[PDB]
Amino acid sequence: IDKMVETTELMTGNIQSLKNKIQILASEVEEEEERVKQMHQINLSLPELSQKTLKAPTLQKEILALIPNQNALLKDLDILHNSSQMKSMSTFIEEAYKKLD
Amino acid sequence: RALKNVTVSFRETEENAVWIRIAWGTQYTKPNQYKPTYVVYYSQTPYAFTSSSMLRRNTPLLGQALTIASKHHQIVKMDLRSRYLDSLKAIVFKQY
Amino acid sequence: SKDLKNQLGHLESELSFLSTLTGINIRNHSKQTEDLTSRKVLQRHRLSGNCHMVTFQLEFQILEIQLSSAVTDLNIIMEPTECSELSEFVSRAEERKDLFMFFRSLHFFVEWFEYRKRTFKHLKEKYPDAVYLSEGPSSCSMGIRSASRPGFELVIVWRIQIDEDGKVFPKLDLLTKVPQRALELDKNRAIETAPLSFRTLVGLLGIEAALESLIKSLC
Amino acid sequence: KKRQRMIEVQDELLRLEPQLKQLQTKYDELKERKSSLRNAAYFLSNLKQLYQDYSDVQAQEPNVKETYDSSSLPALLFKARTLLGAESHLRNINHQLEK
Amino acid sequence: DEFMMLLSKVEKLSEEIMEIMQNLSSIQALEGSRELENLIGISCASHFLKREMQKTKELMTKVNKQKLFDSYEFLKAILN
Amino acid sequence: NEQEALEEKLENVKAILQAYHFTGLSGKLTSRGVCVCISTAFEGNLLDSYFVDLVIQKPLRIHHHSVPVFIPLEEIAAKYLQTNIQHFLFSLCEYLNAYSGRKYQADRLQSDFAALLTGPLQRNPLCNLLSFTYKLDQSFPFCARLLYKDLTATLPTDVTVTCQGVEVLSTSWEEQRASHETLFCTKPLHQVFASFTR
Repeated sequence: IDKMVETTELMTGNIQSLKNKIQILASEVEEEEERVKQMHQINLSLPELSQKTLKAPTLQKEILALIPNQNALLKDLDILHNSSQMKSMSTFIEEAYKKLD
Repeated sequence: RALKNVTVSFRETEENAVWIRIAWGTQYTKPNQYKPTYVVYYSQTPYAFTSSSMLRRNTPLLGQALTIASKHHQIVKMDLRSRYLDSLKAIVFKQY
Repeated sequence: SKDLKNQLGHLESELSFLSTLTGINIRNHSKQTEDLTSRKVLQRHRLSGNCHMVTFQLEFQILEIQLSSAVTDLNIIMEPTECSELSEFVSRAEERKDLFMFFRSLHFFVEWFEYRKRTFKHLKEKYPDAVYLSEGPSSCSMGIRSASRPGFELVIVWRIQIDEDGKVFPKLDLLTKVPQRALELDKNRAIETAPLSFRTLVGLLGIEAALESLIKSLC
Repeated sequence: KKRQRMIEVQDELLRLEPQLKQLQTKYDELKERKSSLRNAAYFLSNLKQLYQDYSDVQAQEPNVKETYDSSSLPALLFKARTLLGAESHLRNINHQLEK
Repeated sequence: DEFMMLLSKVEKLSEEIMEIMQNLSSIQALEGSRELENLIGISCASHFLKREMQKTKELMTKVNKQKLFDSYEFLKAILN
Repeated sequence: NEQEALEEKLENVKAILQAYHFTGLSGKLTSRGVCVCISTAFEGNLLDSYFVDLVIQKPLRIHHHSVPVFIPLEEIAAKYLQTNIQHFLFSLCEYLNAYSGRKYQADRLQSDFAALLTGPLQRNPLCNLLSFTYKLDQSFPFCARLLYKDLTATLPTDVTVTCQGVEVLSTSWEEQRASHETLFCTKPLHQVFASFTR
């Protein structure tokens, strides 16, 4: 009896604390989410089971560190970037698949 | 821990049918072997079977013991009573 | 023949219902059976089929022994697409010689693909001036850039991958084409933790709402 | 009477035991949600400020060149990864449609 | 028909785009490493560009000749 | 003529129905519903297939089924049986496939590789928990416990292997311990067993 009437008597009290705790937190989050509704709209889809945000998304930032002359690579990729030929190619492809949708 | 002692025996059977023989005894007497009870448990299942010959003496004890051993919280008795145990097997699991 | 025609029509309606229930339409089926006893029987089933947007061909030879069954071998052909990971997954399943998980994975991959394409079309329809079709609605990534100021650009890359067991999962990551001019301007420097934060935001409130709020912040 | 007392105390214990778990996980998940949404609000406001500042400065001086560092390199290579595959699929689609 | 002339100019531009691709050895060095090709999605290698850009020509000409351009309700909408 | 064309169409649709049976799942529409047949396989090994009866009327009910009870479906029923039935069927197909694969691995181990096993393996009906002991020939004893708590997959997430009565004396022994740990955590059971035993 004693052990039992000990062990439960705390946990339910803990419950009460947690109860009001979550209640307070709930109120807090309520007003706070109203804040993120100031500019963002109120509103199918299927969320993940917290697996999307686990792998490293910027591993490529390390991979480019392994290439030689990374700054020179940036410079030559920029001097290739300003070429209008590839821009024309891209816009032609865009126009080509524009009618696809 | 129920009162002090009880004659409990286990026997695993096919289709995960653990059969448990329980002979009850009071605080001042050896458990009686002339008034036994039988409980059939299926692993990882929401149902259990009991023969109620003298279980009306202490029903909640067996139920709470079974639910705490099964790691399940709520335990209820549906009003379904029969003698053909195999037909009960078929009807509860819709195995017919 | 009228009763036979009616029965055939009823069976065809049932088959169409099941095809909708699976989302896969098998165009052809050719069956061959041989017996090789010392009772082993080898059955070969050629079939061409298609999912909503994709077409495939496959043949498989299976063995039945007097009371076990196991596929002896299989070959399978896809169509050439950008998603080359689909082809390598097809190859891996071909060594695995597994059919049910393969087909479920293919349907899930097309279901996520259709979702991605529909969301891309919807966002392009919503704002057609700040949304740029880098490779198309059926591509892997999208890019938002300001027409007046081409210095900023934000690309969301979306890739669907297959787990070894056969589980499917999408993945979305950000990257910003940002000049260091704007980085020098404001010293807050919150772009460093942008990917993880955006992933958490998407997990909190989905993809479509996240992109809508993002483009709202670009007003 | 002590045996009955056993019955009610054990019943109360087994009833209250699960009650802790859902409340604990709800508290944890709501706290995590609050922290995440506060962080996300901070980042969205900060990025909106960055966008506004850059737009103002670009309106001040748009003709100046905009250099970029390795942080923006891999995605740009994405538009440099042109191997006609998409255009080949487009040609196949056109060939299918021409019938 | 401006498609003819845009095709002509991109075909003339093919030579110089191949040149500006062969300008550097770093883009050739990142080849063979799948660690970037699985991230970009397919691969980064354009060496048979001659074949593909000369093959699209007959197909585009053929094109210009032929001028090719809940659960209950969802289930009930099928049995009808 | 017309009869020949009708027969050709009938045999074509029958072949298509057989192909549909050979992949994914099966369904045979009846008067009161569909006795949907779910097919199970793993590693190119055909496994036992189950079926469940349906009622097409609005109060969706399962008046008959063959799936074993220890597979949880009533919770999944309250989840997605009324809404998004397609996801319901896909999820139950995944779960039955995982259970069938686990059972196939277990009984394949029991039948074939019992040669080096020193004791019976304790298995649950759902086979989420596995506990066994094995001797490999020098000779080393081990006792392994696998937790298949991720029900949708056929591979365990947490495995623990240890031995009682022998004190650690060879680093190589711990090396095979870790190797077996990785083998269970990554690759199927009988596959790695045949891999190292051979």
